[PDB]
Amino acid sequence: GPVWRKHYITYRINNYTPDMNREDVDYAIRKAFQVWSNVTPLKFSKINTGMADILVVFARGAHGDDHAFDGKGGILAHAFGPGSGIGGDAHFDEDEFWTTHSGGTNLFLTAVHEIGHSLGLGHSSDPKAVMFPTYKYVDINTFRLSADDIRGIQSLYG
Ligand SMILES: [Ca+2]
Ligand SMILES: [Ca+2]
Ligand SMILES: [Ca+2]
Ligand SMILES: [Zn+2]
Ligand SMILES: [Zn+2]
Repeated sequence: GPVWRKHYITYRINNYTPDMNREDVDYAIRKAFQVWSNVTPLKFSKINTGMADILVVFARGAHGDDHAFDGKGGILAHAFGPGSGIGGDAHFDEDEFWTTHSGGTNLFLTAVHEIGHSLGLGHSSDPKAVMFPTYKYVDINTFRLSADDIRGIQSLYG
């Protein structure tokens, strides 16, 4: 599968979920990028204008790619592996209730998983990995990538 062949990667938040404070959206996505650059050579920067490598989108139902969201529950978000255009982009189902904590769906945790996909990771069979397909709330202040997450991103980069 695809990997980014460049070290400086950019993202853009396209729009903001009304479920949270704006600064909290900025912080959650910031923090999620840092999870991955802590273990690879990549550097991530937020730009506010023009074409980003990774476009962060809150949308609901059918939203202009071929992967319709399905209302509350089920599919929480999805992301496209490295490549041009929509390659790299990470979309969050606005029909979920995005939060900074354990109520609704923790944006930070979901973003870590989705940027994993933006960077070219698939899913892990290990329930303990963040790349396990099913969403588990863990304390975000003491969150750490599992061994398997680290082996996986490391074999793509670095
Ligand atoms: Ca893109
Ligand atoms: Ca959903
Ligand atoms: Ca929402
Ligand atoms: Zn989408
Ligand atoms: Zn996934």
